[PDB]
Amino acid sequence: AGPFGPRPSCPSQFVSAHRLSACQIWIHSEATSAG
Amino acid sequence: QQRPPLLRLCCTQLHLQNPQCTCSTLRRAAMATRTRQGIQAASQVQRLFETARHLPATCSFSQVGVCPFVAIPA
Ligand SMILES: [Cl-]
Ligand code: NA
Ligand code: NA
Ligand code: NA
Repeated sequence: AGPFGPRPSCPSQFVSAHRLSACQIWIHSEATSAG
Repeated sequence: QQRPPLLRLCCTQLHLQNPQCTCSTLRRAAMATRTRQGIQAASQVQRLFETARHLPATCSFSQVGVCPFVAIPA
């Protein structure tokens, strides 16, 4: 690791990825199918 | 068959993240859905978090696999 490594910033990637909004809809769809 | 279009979109979004961020961000996404939608029935809450933890597999994050279980909030 070092100051010039890739240094992922997970919260920034999350917002850049639209907060995984399509995953959220998918998770919601699967959740309400329980039982 | 090809996958449901919404699932494919989810994988496109997940691919915008590094493998070592996927499980943390999917936990965040699961909490966001659970709270925004007011999901409280026990089996629905369990299936919500389980579905989130299994997404890296279908989205081909082979180095991640299934995200580890973490006790569900509230
Ligand atoms: Cl299909
Ligand atoms: Na990013
Ligand atoms: Na919350
Ligand atoms: Na609500």
